[PDB]
Amino acid sequence: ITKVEAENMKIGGTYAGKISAPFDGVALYANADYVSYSQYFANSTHNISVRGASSNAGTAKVDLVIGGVTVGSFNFTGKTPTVQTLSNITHATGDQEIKLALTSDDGTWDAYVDFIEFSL
Ligand SMILES: [Ca+2]
Ligand SMILES: [Mg+2]
Repeated sequence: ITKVEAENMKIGGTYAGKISAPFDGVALYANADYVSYSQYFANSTHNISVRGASSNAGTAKVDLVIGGVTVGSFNFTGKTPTVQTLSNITHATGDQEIKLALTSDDGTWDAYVDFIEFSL
């Protein structure tokens, strides 16, 4: 299992920044916010989990982008952190950018991101 902490990734956008609550991680608030890093892959398919939370009782949605492809979105509804999963995602091998960003600007609340975990 490969786990990467959001707070150790590149943080970009107008608003995004490291957080300590509701965990050590990064918050994403508006469309151009992101976290990213480069991951080497030997295999073309993984299960991907992210621990995250919403800023509010309602929904925050986070796109997962691998090598520029939006492969799916994690739904974090409510203030309590959960682990959300995208299973059996195929992608390119070798060095690939991994990026997390809000799915919308106005459609959803803000996302808190703790870590990402890849597994086979
Ligand atoms: Ca973390
Ligand atoms: Mg927002």
